[PDB]
Amino acid sequence: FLKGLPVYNKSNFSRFHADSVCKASNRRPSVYLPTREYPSEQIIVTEKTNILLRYLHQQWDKKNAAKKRDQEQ
Amino acid sequence: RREHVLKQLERVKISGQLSPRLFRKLPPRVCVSLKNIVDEDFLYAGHIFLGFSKCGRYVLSYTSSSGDDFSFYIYHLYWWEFNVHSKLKLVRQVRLFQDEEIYSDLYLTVCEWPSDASKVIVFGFNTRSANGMLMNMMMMSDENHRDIYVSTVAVPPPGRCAACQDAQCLRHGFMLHTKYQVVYPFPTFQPAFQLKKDQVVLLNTSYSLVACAVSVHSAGDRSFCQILYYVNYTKLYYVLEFVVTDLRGRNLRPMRERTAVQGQYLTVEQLTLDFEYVINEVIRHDATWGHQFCSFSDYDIVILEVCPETNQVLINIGLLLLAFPSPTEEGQLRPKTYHTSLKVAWDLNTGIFETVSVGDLTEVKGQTSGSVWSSYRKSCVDMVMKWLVPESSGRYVNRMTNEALHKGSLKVLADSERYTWIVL
Amino acid sequence: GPMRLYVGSLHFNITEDMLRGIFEPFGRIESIQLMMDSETGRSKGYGFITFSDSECAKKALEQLNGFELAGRPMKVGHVTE
Amino acid sequence: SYNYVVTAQKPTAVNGCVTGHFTSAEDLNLLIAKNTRLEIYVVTAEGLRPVKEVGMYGKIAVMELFRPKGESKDLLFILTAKYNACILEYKQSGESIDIITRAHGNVQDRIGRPSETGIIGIIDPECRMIGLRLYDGLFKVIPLDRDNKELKAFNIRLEELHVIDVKFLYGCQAPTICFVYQDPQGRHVKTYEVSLREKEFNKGPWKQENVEAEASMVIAVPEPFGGAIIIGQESITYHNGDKYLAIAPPIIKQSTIVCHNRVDPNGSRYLLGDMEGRLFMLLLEKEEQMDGTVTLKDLRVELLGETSIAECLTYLDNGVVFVGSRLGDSQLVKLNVDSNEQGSYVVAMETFTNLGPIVDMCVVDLERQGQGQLVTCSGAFKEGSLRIIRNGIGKLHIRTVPLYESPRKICYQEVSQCFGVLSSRIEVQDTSGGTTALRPSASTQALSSSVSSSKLFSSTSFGEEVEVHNLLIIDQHTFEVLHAHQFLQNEYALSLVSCKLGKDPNTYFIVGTAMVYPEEAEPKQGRIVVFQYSDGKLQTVAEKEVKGAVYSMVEFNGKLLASINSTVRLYEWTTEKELRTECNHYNNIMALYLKTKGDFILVGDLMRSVLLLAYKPMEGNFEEIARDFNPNWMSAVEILDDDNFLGAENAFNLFVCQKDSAATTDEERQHLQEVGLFHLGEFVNVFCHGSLVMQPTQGSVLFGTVNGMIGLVTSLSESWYNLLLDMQNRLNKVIKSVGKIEHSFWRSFHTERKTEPATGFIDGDLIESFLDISRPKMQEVVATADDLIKVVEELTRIH
Ligand SMILES: Cc1ccc(NS(=O)(=O)c2ccc(CN)cc2)c2[nH]cc(C#N)c12
Repeated sequence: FLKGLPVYNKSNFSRFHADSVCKASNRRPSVYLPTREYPSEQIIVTEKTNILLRYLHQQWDKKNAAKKRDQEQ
Repeated sequence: RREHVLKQLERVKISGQLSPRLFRKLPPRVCVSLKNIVDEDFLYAGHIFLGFSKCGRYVLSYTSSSGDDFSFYIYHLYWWEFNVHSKLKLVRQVRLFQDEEIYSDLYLTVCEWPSDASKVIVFGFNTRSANGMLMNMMMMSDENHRDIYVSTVAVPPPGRCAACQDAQCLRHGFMLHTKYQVVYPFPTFQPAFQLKKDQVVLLNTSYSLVACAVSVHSAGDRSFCQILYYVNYTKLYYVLEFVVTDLRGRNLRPMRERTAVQGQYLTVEQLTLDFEYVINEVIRHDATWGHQFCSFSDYDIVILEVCPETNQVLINIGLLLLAFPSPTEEGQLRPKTYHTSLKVAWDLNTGIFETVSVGDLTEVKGQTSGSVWSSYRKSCVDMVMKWLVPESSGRYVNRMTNEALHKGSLKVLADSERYTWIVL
Repeated sequence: GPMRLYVGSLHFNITEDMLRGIFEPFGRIESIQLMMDSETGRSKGYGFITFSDSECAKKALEQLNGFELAGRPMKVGHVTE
Repeated sequence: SYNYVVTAQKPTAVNGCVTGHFTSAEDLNLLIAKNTRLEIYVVTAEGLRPVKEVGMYGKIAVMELFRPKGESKDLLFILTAKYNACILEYKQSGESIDIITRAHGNVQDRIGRPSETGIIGIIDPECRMIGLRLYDGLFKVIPLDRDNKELKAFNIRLEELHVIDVKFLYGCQAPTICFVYQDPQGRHVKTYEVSLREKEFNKGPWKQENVEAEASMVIAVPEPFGGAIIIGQESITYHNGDKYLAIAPPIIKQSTIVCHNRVDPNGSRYLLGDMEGRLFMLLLEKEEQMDGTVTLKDLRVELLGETSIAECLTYLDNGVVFVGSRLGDSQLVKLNVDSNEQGSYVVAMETFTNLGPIVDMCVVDLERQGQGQLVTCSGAFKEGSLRIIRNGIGKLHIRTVPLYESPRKICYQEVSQCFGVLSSRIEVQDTSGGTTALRPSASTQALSSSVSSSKLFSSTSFGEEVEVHNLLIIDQHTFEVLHAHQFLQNEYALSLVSCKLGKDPNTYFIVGTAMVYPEEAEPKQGRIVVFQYSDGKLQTVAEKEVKGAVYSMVEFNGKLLASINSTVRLYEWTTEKELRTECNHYNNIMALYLKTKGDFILVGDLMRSVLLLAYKPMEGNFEEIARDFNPNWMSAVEILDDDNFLGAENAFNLFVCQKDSAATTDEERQHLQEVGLFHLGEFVNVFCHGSLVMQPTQGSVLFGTVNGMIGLVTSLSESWYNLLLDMQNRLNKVIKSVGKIEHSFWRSFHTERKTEPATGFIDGDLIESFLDISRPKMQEVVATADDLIKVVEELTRIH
C-alpha cells in the first residue's frame, strides 16, 4: 500500500494531546537574549576580481604553460 | 495571455511582493502629449527634447541655433519641471562649450552617472573636423580628423541648502568644458563603460586614455583624491570669486586656488595612460613573439569592462604591426604585416597597468585595413555580449539622444519606473 | 549621399554606437538610423547606414554581409530610400 | 518628527520549515522560519517541545541544515534578505543555551539585479560547497573548509539568465547542479559540474531536454535512484540521462503544485502541496538491479485529502506531517492507512493561529465601552476569515470567524450594530454555460440574499476561474452573515465606507466597484453604489457611473471623496439623494490610498510616492500643497498630524515626510522633506488610528502586515527621542546578534536605488528587551537612576 511510513522513534506523538479545537496562538518557545561573546572561526568574503578579468588571466596562464614546457619535448 | 491589472493588485495584498520588475508586462499608466504640457507654443524655437532624468522629476531638451549669416552654432541645454498633466516649468538654461567655434552640426549626447545625480555630462562630435580652406559652398571638411566636445554641467538643487545669495545664483552651478581631436581609426563611443565609475569619465584621444574626475568638497577634510589613491597625473583646485579644461560657473573662469582655501572648492583630476608606451612594454616584457617585432603602424583601443569597486579598467588594444615570420626558413624571410590584440588591466588607484592576455600574429594577406578594424571591433562586441551580466536598475548609465536634425524618429520619452510616456 | 545600406538581422542589444564602430573604418558615414521600438524602448534589429562615398559602401557590404555578429549573421544590402 | 515602533503581535505566517538533528545528534528537530523569527522544536512523545526562538536581524531567505565531515551534529545555514550569510551551531552547557556563529559575512554584489524567482540557496550532498542563486546570470559558490581562516566566495557566469529553480544532484563525482531556465524557445532543463579548482562550470552529465512551459520546481532524488524530478502545471517528469519517464495526471491540471517534501530517506515517496489545499503523494516505483544499483520503473500520484494552503510541507514522524501555511492556519496532520467516510486519509490533530495576510482592519469598542478591539480581514481563498483581537485582562485574545472565501474590506456601522465586509469567491464554469461554487462559503450560506439589478452596462471561457464579489452584512455579536448582496457579472468591489452624507440623517454602506471583463485588461468603467441596511434588509439607494476603478473612498466633511484610476474626485450628496461632482485632481498615476484630516487630504500613489491636497471651501476645489519628490512605491499611508505623514513602501520600509518649516519661497513650500527612515521588515497593508488598551507621549497608530504582525506607531518628544536613541545605541553594545549582524545595518533604509542609516525612529522591540536581560549586565546607564523600571515598564503600558 501507499502506507508503511518511516519511524525515527515509536514513542514520538504517542502521548501528544491538546484539549482544544482549531485554536493555538501559543508562542511557547522562550526568546533567546544573547549576552555572551564567542568568536567566529571563519569570515565569509567575496572574490573582488571580475569574472571576465579572472577568465582571461587564467586562460593566458594556461597558454603560457603550454609553450613554457618546451625544455623537454 | 495578459493578466488584468486588478488581478495583479489583488495578489500584492496577499503576497507582499510589489515591484516594477513584476509589473514590466503592464502597459504605461499615463502618456501626455508634448503639445499639452508645453507652454508659449506657436513655433517656440527648435527644442529637441532628450528625455526624463533617472529621478523622473526633470525632462531635458536642447537647441541648435545656426545663425544663417560663415555660420557658427550655439548649443543650449535646458531643465524642465514634470508635474503630470500640468504645464512644464523651466528651471535651468545653460550655454554649452563656451567660446567655441562649431563649424559643423554636432551629434550630442547627454549622460547621467549610475548613482551620482548632482551632475550630467554632454558629449558632442562632428562627422569630420573643419579644414583650413574654403570651397565657395562652405569651409569644407578634413577627412583625417574629428572633433570631440565634452562638457560636465551641475544639476539644479533638489531645494533649500546654503542660500547665501549676495545680490539668482548659487553654490553648485559650475560648468566644465574641454575639446580634443582624434585620428583614424576614430575611437569608438562607449558611454556605458566611459561612465561606469561615478564622477569619472574615460576619454579616448587616439594617443592615450584619460580618466577625468570632477568633485566638490566643503569644510571637512575626509574625502580626497578619487583617481590615483610613474605616469602623468594632474590635480587642480577651483574656488568662486593632459586634456585642456576651462571651467566656469555661468560666466567665465572661477579663481584657480590651492589647498589652503576654506568654504567650497572644486577639484579636477586627470590620470593619463600613454598607448604607445603600453604597447611597447607588453611586447618587450610579455609577448612570446617579441623578438620578431619591428614596429607597429596603427592601433585601436576598445574598453571591455570597468570595475568601479576595484578601480580597474579592462581595455583591448587592436594593433597593426610589422614583424619577421617564424624562424622556419622556406626561403626569403622578408617581414610581413600582422594584426593582433593586447589586453591590459589599468589600476586607477595605483596607476600601474598589468598584462592580461597577448594575442597571436595573424597575417594580413592584403586586407583593406578598414576590414582589419571592422573585424577587430566585431570580436570586441562578441566578447562584451558573451560576458554580459544584467545590472541593477538605478545603477545604469542613462544615455539620452534625439537625432532629429541629423537625417533621423523619436516618438516617445519614457519614464519606465513611474510608467509614464511623453508622446512627441 | 551616394549610397544607403540596409543593416538587418541584428541582435537587440547591439547599439547604434556599435554599428558606427564596425562601419566607420570603411569610410565616411553621412548618417545612421537604428530603428527603435517605441513600446519596448529597445532596438528592432534593423537599420540604415548612408556612406558619403559609394565605393566605401560597397567594400563595407562585401566584408559584412552574411558574417556573424554576436552569433547572428548580419544582412547588408542596397536601399534607395 | 520622532516615532516609537513596537510589536503587539509577532508575525505568525510560516515562511519556511526544515527538519534535522540541530540541538543534539539524537534529537529530531523542527525549525520554523517566521520572517525574522526562528522557532526551534524537539519531536517528543507529547509532540513538539519548545526550545528557543531566535530573533534574527534580517528576513530568513535561506534555511538549510547540513553536516560536514567529522561534525558532532547538524549545522545551520542562514541567509537573510539583505544578504547576511552565517553558519550557526547549537551548544548547551547543562542549562545555558547558546548559538555559536561559526562563519559570517555579507555576500551582496553591487552588480547583478535580484532574480524574479528570488533567493535560492542549495547545499552539496557531500557538504563540499554552498550554491547561491541571487542575481541574473550569476551563481555564487561558497567553499566549505575549516582549514582556512576565510571562506573565499566567488561567482561563476551562468549563460541562462532566467533560472526558475536549481538543486544539487546526488550520487556524483563532482558537485553537479540541475536547473530549469526560460528563454524565447520555452523552458528547458540543464546541468553543470562545478569545479572548485578552476572556478568554472563544466559539461553536465546529461544535457538538453525540452520541459513544460510552466515547469516550476526541481526535486533532487537521493543517492539510490539519482537524477531529478520536474513538476509543472500538466505533467511530472523524471530525468537521469537517457532514462526518462513522464506522466500527465488530469487531477493536478486543475490547480498548481507549489510545494513538496521527501518522506522516505531513499526517495520512494513525496508529498505534494496544491494552491487549493489538496494533499498528494508522488510514488516512485523501485526497480532493483542484479548489479547492486537501483532504478525507477513508474511514477504515480494519489490524492490523500485536504489540508491548509501550505507554503511548506514537512514530515515529522509516525505518519504526522507539519503543514506550514502563510495564507492561513498551520496544522499538525495525521496520515492514516484507512480513509474516513469522506474518502480522506488525512485528519487534523492541531491548528496554529495565523492572522496573515491582514488586508484590512478596523478598531471598534465591541463589548463594553472604551476598550478597543481589532477586527481584521485575514487569510485568502478557503482560508479566509475574520479575526477579533483584543487585550484581555485574565496577553492577546483571538476569535476566528471562518468565511471560506477571500475577505477584502471591512467597516463598522454602529447605528446598525453590524459590519460591512466585501468578499470574493472563486467559481468554475461547467457545461451549463454558467458558473458553480467550489465549496459553500459565507456569501452562499447567508440568511437572506440579493442580486444587483442594475442596467448601467446593457451591452467567458470554459474551465476558467472567475471571481464573484459580494457585500456581507455581518452581525457584531454572533458574527452571522445577515445579508449577502451579489454584485454584477464581472464586477469587482474594491472600496467600502460607512457614513452619513450631507444633511441626510441616514447612515449608508457605500461601495466602489470596477468592471473586469475577460476581453480587456484595463479597468475602463465602474460604479459607486449607495446601500442602506435599514432593518434586516438591504436597499439600493443610488448609483453613479464612473470611467474607471474606484480604488479608495473616504468620507470628507459630509461628502464622498473617491479615487478613480488617476483622478481624486469629490462628490456631493444632493437633496434628490444623488452624487454630484464638485472638483477633480488629475496629477496622479494610481491613486490607491486616501487619508483625510480636516481640509487636508493625503494621497498615496502606487508608483509616485505621496501628495498633499487641500480642499478650499470658498473656491470649492483642491490645491496641491506639497509633494514627496523621492521615488517610492507605496503600500499604505497614514496622517500622523497636520504636518507629518506616515508611509509604507514596497521595500519593507517606513518613512515620515513633513512640511518644510524653514521654507521661504513657494517652491520650497511644495517639498515634503523625509525626516524619518526605518526598515520594518514587513509589508504594511493598513494603518489605523487606535489602541487596544483602556483610555506619557501622544500618538497611537496600529498597522497590519502580510505576515500577520500587528504593530504600533507612537510619536515621541525630541527629549524622549534623544534619550531612547542613546539607550538604543548602548543596548546594542550589550545585547549580541546571532550571525553578527549590526542592528544599525538591519534597521537601515535599504532600496535597490539607495541606502541610508535609520533616523527619526526608535526600535521599541530592542528597548523593551532591557527588562529580559540579567541585572549585572544592565550597565547601559552612564548618566543616575540605576532603577530604570520607571521607564520601559511605563513604555510597555502602551500595548
Ligand atoms: C565593443 C563595444 C562595447 C561597448 C560599447 N558601448 S557602451 O555604451 O559602453 C555599451 C553598450 C551596451 C552594452 C550591453 N548591452 C555594454 C556597453 C561600444 N560602442 C561601440 C563599440 C564597438 N566596436 C562598443
